[PDB]
Amino acid sequence: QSSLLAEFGDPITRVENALQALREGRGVLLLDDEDRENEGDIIYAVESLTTAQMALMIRECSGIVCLCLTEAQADRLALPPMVVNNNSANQTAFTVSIEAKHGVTTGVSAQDRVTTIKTAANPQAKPEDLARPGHVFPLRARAGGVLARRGHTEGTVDLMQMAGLQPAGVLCELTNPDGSMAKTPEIIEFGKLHNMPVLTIEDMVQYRIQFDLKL
Amino acid sequence: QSSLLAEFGDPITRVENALQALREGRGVLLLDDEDRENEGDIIYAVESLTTAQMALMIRECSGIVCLCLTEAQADRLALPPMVVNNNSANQTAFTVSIEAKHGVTTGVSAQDRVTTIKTAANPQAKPEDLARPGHVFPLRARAGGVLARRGHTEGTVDLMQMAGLQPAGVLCELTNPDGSMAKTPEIIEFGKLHNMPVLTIEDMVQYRIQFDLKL
Ligand SMILES: O=C[C@H](O)[C@H](O)[C@H](O)COP(=O)(O)O
Ligand SMILES: O=C[C@H](O)[C@H](O)[C@H](O)COP(=O)(O)O
Ligand SMILES: [Mn+2]
Ligand SMILES: [Mn+2]
Repeated sequence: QSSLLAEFGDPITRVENALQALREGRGVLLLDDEDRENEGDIIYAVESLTTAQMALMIRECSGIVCLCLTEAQADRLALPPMVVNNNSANQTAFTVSIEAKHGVTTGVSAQDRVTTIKTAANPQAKPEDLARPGHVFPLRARAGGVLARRGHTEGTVDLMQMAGLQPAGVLCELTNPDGSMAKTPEIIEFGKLHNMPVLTIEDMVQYRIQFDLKL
Repeated sequence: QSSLLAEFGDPITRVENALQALREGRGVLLLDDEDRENEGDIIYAVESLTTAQMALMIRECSGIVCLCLTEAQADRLALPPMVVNNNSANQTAFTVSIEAKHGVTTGVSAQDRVTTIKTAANPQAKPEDLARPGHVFPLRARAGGVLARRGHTEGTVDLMQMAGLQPAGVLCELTNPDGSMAKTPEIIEFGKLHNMPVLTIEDMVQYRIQFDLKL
């Protein structure tokens, strides 16, 4: 995999290019550990999220689009874990699903999802702004980010913080047309086609440690 | 809309053609009331569900694929509503999300979703067969079906019962490439292209009433 990602640059470059894409309002592709999910997620910053970016995720990914939030923001929204005794294989920190209370119809159109996501990520948001259940799936990122938990959830929020953006992002798993999940060759090819930088959680952990970067 | 669906036949024909497609292992497209969601869902029977059918749903629909279950089956799986005080606009009966405990990896590939759905729909299933949370979204159909509640959830289960199939089906909302939801002209066109019959919940209610059909 190492050599596959070489063309995107050394790990530090890979991280710096992803941060700059995010600052520019573009998306990135994040791979977790080969020994974990070995999946690539499209990641976008909520701040600059557009309907066309949401539509791309829905067309090209699993369609189960997740909103990665700080613990603080999730608590502000009064979003408890979806299940108390999470026995999923990674303990993915799904809250109950959400829908904007206002400004949406059925909730599932690209525009409606963006409306819900922006409503939820608003630092001035209140619980009553969101109906439950709905068609956006919030995830609670662990305090400490990828240095505490090597999930895409933490990678997403960490990327936003490292980039100086509002600490909220969306993710969704890149899927091949035939329904199988994209593996690294397909992710790199998709990244070239859509001018999206590629990086790994390992890249982020290396980077954060070496630049004594608490967030 | 009336006249749009004329080419698929009168309401009774529309229902009988959908039932026969399902018996053949093919999918159908179901529209709810114009005054409700005004959306079309791809519906497949769980009995004959294939990975390629799941992949089609993911590519062409919202990707939030739902497993419509009887109340009895949902209780057998120990699936409580995702939220106790559901304040979503239709009261969609989302349970907590599920993942097959065995035979899957990350859960989101077309194959993994089918594995989870078949595990859940198995009449001999037990709660321990499913991790929670996951990437399949079960819905509880109301007793009485579309004669008690005019949702796609009830339409799906009612279609399976009326067709003589195991009373479980999957649904997902047809989405246009640009992210907006398909409306009836696009649904009819998609149905022609994929040789899928189209019908409405109104068609089903008419049909059930006229053929004093309890299920
Ligand atoms: O629906 C979200 C899926 O669980 C993905 O695995 C998502 O990337 C978040 O999972 P994690 O933070 O554990 O990598
Ligand atoms: O995720 C599922 C969506 O809520 C759809 O609306 C689905 O078709 C089920 O909703 P209902 O039974 O209320 O039509
Ligand atoms: Mn992941
Ligand atoms: Mn519906």
